[PDB]
Amino acid sequence: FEEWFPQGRPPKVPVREVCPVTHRPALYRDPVTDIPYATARAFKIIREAYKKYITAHGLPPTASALGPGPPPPEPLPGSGPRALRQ
Amino acid sequence: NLKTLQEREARLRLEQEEAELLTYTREDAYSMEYVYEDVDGQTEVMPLWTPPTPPQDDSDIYLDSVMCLMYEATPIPEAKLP
Amino acid sequence: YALLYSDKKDAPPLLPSDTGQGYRTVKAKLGSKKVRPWKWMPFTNPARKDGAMFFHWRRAAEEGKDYPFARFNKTVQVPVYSEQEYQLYLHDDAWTKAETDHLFDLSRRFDLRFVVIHDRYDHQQFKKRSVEDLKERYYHICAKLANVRARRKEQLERLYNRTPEQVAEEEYLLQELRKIEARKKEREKRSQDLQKLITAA
Amino acid sequence: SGGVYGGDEVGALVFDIGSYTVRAGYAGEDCPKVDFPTAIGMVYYIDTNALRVPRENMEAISPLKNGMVEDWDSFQAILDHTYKMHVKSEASLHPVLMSEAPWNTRAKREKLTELMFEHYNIPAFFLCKTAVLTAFANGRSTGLILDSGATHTTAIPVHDGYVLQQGIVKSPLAGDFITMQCRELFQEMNIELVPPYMIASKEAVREGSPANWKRKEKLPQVTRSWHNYMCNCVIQDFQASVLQVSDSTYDEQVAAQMPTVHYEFPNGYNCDFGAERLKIPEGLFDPSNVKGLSGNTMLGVSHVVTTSVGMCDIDIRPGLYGSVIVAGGNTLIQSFTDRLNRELSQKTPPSMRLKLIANNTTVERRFSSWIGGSILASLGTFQQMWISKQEYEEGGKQCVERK
Amino acid sequence: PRPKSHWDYLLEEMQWMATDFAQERRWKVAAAKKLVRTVVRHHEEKQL
Amino acid sequence: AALVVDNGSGMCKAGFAGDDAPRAVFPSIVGRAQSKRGILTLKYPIEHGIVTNWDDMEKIWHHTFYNELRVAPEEHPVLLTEAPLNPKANREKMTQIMFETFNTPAMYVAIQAVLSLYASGRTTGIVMDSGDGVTHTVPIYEGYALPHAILRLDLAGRDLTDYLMKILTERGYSFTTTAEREIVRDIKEKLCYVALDFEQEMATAASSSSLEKSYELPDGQVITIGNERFRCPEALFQPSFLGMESCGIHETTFNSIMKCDVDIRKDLYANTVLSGGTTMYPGIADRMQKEITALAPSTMKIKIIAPPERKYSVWIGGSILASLSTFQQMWISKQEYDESGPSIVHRKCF
Amino acid sequence: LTVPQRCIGFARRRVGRGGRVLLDRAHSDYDSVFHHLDLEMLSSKDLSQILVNIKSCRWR
Amino acid sequence: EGEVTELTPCETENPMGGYGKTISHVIIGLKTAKGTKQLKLDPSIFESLQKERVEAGDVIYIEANSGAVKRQGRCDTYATEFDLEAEEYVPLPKGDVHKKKEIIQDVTLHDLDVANARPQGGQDILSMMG
Ligand SMILES: Nc1ncnc2c1ncn2[C@@H]1O[C@H](COP(=O)(O)OP(=O)(O)O)[C@@H](O)[C@H]1O
Ligand SMILES: Nc1ncnc2c1ncn2[C@@H]1O[C@H](COP(=O)(O)OP(=O)(O)O)[C@@H](O)[C@H]1O
Repeated sequence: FEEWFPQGRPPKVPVREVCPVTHRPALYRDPVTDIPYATARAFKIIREAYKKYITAHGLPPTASALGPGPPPPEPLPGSGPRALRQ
Repeated sequence: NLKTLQEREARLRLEQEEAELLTYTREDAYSMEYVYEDVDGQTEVMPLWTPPTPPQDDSDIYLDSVMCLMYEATPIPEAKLP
Repeated sequence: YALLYSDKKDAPPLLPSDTGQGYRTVKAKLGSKKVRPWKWMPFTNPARKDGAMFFHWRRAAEEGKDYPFARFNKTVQVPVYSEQEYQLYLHDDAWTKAETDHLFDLSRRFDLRFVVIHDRYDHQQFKKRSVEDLKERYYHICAKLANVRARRKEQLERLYNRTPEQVAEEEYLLQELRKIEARKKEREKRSQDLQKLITAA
Repeated sequence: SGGVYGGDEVGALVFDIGSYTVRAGYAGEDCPKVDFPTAIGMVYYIDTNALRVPRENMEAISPLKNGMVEDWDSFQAILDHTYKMHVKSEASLHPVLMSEAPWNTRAKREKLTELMFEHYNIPAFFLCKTAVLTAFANGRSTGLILDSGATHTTAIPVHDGYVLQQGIVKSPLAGDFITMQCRELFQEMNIELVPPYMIASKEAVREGSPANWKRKEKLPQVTRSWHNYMCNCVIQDFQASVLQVSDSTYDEQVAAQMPTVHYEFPNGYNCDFGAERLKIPEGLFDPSNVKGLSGNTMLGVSHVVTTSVGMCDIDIRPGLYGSVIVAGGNTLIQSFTDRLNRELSQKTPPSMRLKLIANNTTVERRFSSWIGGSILASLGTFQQMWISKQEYEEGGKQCVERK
Repeated sequence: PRPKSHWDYLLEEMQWMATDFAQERRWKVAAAKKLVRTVVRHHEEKQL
Repeated sequence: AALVVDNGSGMCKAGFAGDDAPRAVFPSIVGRAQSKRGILTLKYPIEHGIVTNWDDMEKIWHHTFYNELRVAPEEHPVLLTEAPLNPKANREKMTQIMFETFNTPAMYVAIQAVLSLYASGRTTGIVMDSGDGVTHTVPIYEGYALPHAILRLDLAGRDLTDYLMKILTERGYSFTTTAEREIVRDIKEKLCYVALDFEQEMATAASSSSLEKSYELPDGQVITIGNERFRCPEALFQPSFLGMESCGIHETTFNSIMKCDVDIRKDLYANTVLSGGTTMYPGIADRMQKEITALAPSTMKIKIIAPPERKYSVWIGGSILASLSTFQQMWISKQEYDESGPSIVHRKCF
Repeated sequence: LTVPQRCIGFARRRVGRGGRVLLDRAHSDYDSVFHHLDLEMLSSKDLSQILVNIKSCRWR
Repeated sequence: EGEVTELTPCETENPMGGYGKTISHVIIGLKTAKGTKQLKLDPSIFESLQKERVEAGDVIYIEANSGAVKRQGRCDTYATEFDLEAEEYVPLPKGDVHKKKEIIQDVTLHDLDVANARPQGGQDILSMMG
């Protein structure tokens, strides 16, 4: 009965990720930082922020980029669970 | 089984009597516009009820809608005599 | 059947609101932004005509922007004549300076709503006046002022013809109104007969 | 589309004062969160609970007589108690949009404005008519506001948002008449008794049989006026529960054949009124054979409306008949709106559109004045009409030219 | 003919606010009914 | 995911939606800095169910968010509660501080009475909510709280504790300080039950000592509480004992029902539900039923329902509402507040 | 509507307090024939959908 | 067609025989763009459901008489931009669940002749040389 009828919960619709540097629909996922991105400039800024973070224990400030009308959060706490590059 | 089908249909019916839809999907409907084409293929824009706009000049002559209950307009030609 | 026209609301209807569902779907959508601070700040409306100041919910980014609705205070164009102007041009026998001043004050206060003017008109300080009479007086004064300063001919006789006839009609008794409807139907039948005749010829 | 011209919400504590029940609440809200009896337990106790606890005297008095506030001390006490208890908002912190009747005297209006701007020091004030708000509550600029309060029935017409003061018709027919007639009927068939205020406990009683119960040994409450009010409470309960308005000329052939309905008095006394439960709501529309005053000359609801329409200019009657605005407590009675519509249709001259606003389903008709006040306050363009403290302290304190 | 005065726009805004309140009251009532019915149905479903 | 924080006077209740009980419960008292007992400047900001000062309110928000719980409010929506007569200004300020300070993604304010009704699983009825500082009778029809019919009673567990202190001190017990007021509250919550038909129960307790029960204080002191056990909570039905001149809980409920619209008061009587920690007195349900049947008509089918989770019923209802799928579309999105401001809390309610 | 693919019946766009736009609705013709009218807008109970209206349904 | 929500309401064992565990009906919660409509299909089709990868959240192509299930693919709503795969995600169906697709095909008699002339299906026809 369980094999022929695997009554599992719904597929738990995923999250609609967004690029933190440009706030557009994220098209890629940076491997080292594990944060979505959509442009090469966004990738470069994310890599720079990750380098600044790993340099010390935790980057006190937060990188700012393309701040729209409303107050941009400049997301540092977008934790990248991935470890060092290699 | 017949009684179960009847009670299930009744229960489902009760569910349909509370509210069909309650949201508008602001994601697109909020900013997107509405347009239709009649049988003749003519286009028209959807008029949304907005609050009174600020008058920038002496336009928007007073209409006195409550008077239109018995009058429609004023034609150009008249009797033209004393 | 056809599409519906309603001002406020019908019996069973219901309107949909905006969406706030699927937080998981839009988690990062709204998590990458913040809220503009809203402040219960004081605002001064220039249309107050005084030094009073009230409060209102506005964002801290536009501490200025005195008042949006201030531009809606459009006063009606009502001439303001002096005492000498009345003595020279607007002098009348039945009317008097005080009565004309009161009429103009009521007009300026109620925005040329002669019905409300007559309603609130002080019949004690001044003898009874009719709506058409007030309209005639006001339009005559306005025309005289516009002429001496250097719009359309007002006919009190017309109002004298419209209101009493329409009142007599509104007061149509049930039996006489039914008789009038019967006569209208008979005239329609006569018109149909004339149409048939002209078509058969 | 930012909606900058949507609206503004700046305090504006609406206080719709009424002869049966006073209402209050902040502007912008759809339903008043404050609704308690208007009569105070003057020995001052004004609350749904404080007005039901036995004490030494607790004389009941309504400050508003004929819809006009006369006892300014009791009115100030009511306002202060309301604020402190229900609102908990400082007096001089938010404006006020109190309502008034179309027949408010100039001196009384000036005294009300003075009391508002002197003892409370509210930042602003504005006193609008009750009919105007009732019209705004329905989004109507023209119509007949058929008020049916507990002490007066008046078909006040409004023109472009302004009340026609000469068109009002203050008919004495009101809730008080229905309550007096119900009291008379009860005294005729049985003995009117106080609500549980004095009844300790009830027992099962056979329909129509005398009831038995235990009397409480609390204070005697020698004040009969308070007993009269406690009896009027049950009378109004009966009126709103079972009393029904007829749907025709009320011939004594159909009422005897309609279904029967029951009702239990505070002591448990069960009695049926299916035969004459519709006899009392007859003078409202046909005040020609009322047993109370057989030799009277009054005008029914439809008659009052027709008179109010006729006394005004004909140019506005098309907008008055077509937008009849029914309001007030008496209207919630069963078959009242239908009877009124039928009577107006058979009385109104044909060829003139007559439309009754569909608002009887809910009990919001009573609160129509407060709803209209909150609506008016929430407007942005109206934010300039408020009588600010500067206009008063300047020395003018003239609400006639400003309202 | 005359141009619209302050009160002419004030009354239009008043009617707009009135219809807004009328719609919002029914919206709140319908939402509350939906919530209570869904909650009681969820309770019955959990019991079953 | 969705958080539920009930602003209950006396002790705050917070936790995660979906759970059958709150995880964090602590006294809703803040000192200025610390929200724990001690010799400080502690003060109650929500004494009678309405936030007095917003400084301590934001402080207790930050506390229940970061110290009691270990969840970031900017990453989880918060389901807040408000009194049935919460003024507009207070609600707007709460929404403002919750959207700006903690940057919550979304939130929703709901009437505590409606939440307790959800917890009870009823479509209609009167919610006799009895917090620690205030009492409310909120008739509900199809989920609408009928604000005009809501009546407020200004007695609660605080006044009951004060009256118990007074009585036990008159009897000769040391209960005149807060260090002893805590023991008095412990006695009130554990001991101090409610007995129906006080006129006979007090006579029996005075004639027979079987109703006397002993209690042990932390300092080894032992005292016997008897007839005055149910005399203390009797103030709820007879506030004359407490010294005030207001109507009892049953009288207030009857008044609220009478004020309700006709043709539905039957279903209201048939679904009289109790709520709040002050209703935890054993036997109070039977007393309420009997006194309401005495007041209400005999032909009316009175039915008192009171689940054993009275104290936390509001939190259970909030959790049920948060977990509800249909409720997800009612959350106040961050963009909505940003574009409309704190006034958005008004719309998208009920 | 946009995301749904069902005709909600007669409606009108209206701006509400706070700049938020609402969409009122009405009831007529049992409110059921219009739910099936989607087959006429996307492209008896079949001709009735074409007679009660002039296919003036708002796209998107 | 529509997003499936499979669920089997437990039913008492065959009443003609003994007791145990059986399934008298199999409810499939087909969800389409216009709405949702559960179908209480015959239980014998359960074999087809298990045959294909019919999991909750995919679009299935049901047939009225035949009943055979042909999964079109998962819904695009779940097609996360980071998932690399094609021909597996399809958009939700537009319109009512029950669709009566009427199609007309005009082919000359010679077309039918040619179609019935050559073979199709296995039989080592994949050969190239011969
Ligand atoms: N002076 C007044 N002005 C306006 N409205 C009034 C006035 N006095 C009483 N009312 C209204 O009339 C109503 C009278 O109540 P009543 O008709 O006895 O209730 P019901 O008939 O529904 O039991 C009250 O709800 C009150 O709002
Ligand atoms: N065991 C108990 N039985 C009855 N009442 C109690 C008990 N323990 C505490 N109480 C009282 O009941 C109250 C419950 O508080 P709570 O329900 O959180 O208040 P609110 O309704 O404001 O949230 C406490 O404040 C306390 O005074």
